[PDB]
Amino acid sequence: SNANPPPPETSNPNKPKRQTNQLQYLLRVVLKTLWKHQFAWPFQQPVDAVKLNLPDYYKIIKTPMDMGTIKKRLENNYYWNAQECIQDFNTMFTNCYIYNKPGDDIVLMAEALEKLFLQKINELPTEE
Ligand SMILES: Cc1sc2c(c1Cc1ccccc1)COCc1nnc(C)n1-2
Repeated sequence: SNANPPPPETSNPNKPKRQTNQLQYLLRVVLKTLWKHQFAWPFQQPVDAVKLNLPDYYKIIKTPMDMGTIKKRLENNYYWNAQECIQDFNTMFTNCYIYNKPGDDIVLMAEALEKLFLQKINELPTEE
């Protein structure tokens, strides 16, 4: 839809790429575990503001992010470091908290994914 923005970048041949043990941990452990969570489905693809009748969404959220985009960035090696990927997850959670009312169902769902995310990120291995 023309009323939805293009998705966040997932392919850019000019951007340097690098595989790190931390990035492998983010795909194998963090993304894998969050993706199967009962509350993951609203976060598995960009917010479709047209379909969901949220016409102001992209007037408020200027740095959209979702796990579908993160999954593509991890599987198609878009990142140089783990911090870029962790920032994407944090952007996804923050966008949800900014747009929605505290205590809304979608906020409780993002909070459950973030609690699981924090448990996994505290165990982030050191580089090798
Ligand atoms: C499919 C989506 S994606 C989404 C929402 C829905 C519908 C919905 C409603 C209640 C419970 C679960 C899902 C609803 O809140 C707006 C919003 N802000 N960030 C996100 C992600 N969303």
